[PDB]
Amino acid sequence: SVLFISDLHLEAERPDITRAFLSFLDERARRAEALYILGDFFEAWIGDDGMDAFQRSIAQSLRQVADGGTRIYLMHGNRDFLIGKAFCREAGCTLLPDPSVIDLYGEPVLLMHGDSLCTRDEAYMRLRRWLRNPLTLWVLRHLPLATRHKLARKLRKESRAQTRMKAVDIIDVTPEEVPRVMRGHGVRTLIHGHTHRPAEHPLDIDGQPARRIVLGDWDRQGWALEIDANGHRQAPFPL
Ligand SMILES: CCCCCCCCCCC[C@@H](O)CC(=O)N[C@H]1[C@@H](OP(=O)(O)O)O[C@H](CO)[C@@H](O)[C@@H]1OC(=O)C[C@H](O)CCCCCCCCCCC
Ligand SMILES: [Mn+2]
Ligand SMILES: [Mn+2]
Repeated sequence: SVLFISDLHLEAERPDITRAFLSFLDERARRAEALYILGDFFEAWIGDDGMDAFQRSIAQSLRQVADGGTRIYLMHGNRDFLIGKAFCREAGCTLLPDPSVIDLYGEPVLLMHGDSLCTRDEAYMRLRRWLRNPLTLWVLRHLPLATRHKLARKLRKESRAQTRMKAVDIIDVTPEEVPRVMRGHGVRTLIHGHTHRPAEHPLDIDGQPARRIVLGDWDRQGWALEIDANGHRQAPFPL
């Protein structure tokens, strides 16, 4: 089987989430063929050169699972799009670009964090375009570590303020973007996170049934989607 998780937002001051995650690694990821982490794995990331002791311990926990034979794939989210090759080397995982199409039991499956689908949120679309601009990435990595933390705190503050003011349909995926992006990648299945609204959505693409599976966030309970050749199930479990 294969496991999909996202939106853990791991941080030193949420040991309840960390403990649930490590137990999940021991009890389920170790026995899986592969684990996919579809963004927002950490609460924030300023660059691999800024990794703290907590984040290094998480890398070491992933590495134990990777060394056991489980293939681990990590995709950026909007909290942690600065994760790089040094982290993945320590963690024994493979960095997957957003978007990525994988082969899952013979089916092409599209994987994304999900925030790129939130095209009705023009303020966020503008921020994302700036944050991912190579010129922005260039100047950001020239900031001292402490100053990067400052700017990350400022982005979190403004995001918390602004997101509270937005309507639900502004922060969720744009409905018409789903068939558009899925058709472009030639898939009938899309798995993403970001929206913190775990669900499976059936839809039509060109007169054919398709599905969009949304992974749950870990603020109140853990979540995992498990797929094998015979079926799939996403279910929560207590922290
Ligand atoms: C190099 C290291 C330091 C710098 C890089 C650090 C990178 C890590 C920081 C992560 C911040 C991230 O939370 C911002 C973000 O993505 N917010 C959108 C997202 O909310 P999440 O809660 O993150 O899922 O998803 C929400 C739902 O889709 C969406 O609503 C949020 O987006 C916003 O709220 C954005 C606001 O609409 C616009 C904010 C503009 C802020 C500008 C601040 C600086 C201005 C200073 C000018 C003087
Ligand atoms: Mn998230
Ligand atoms: Mn997100």
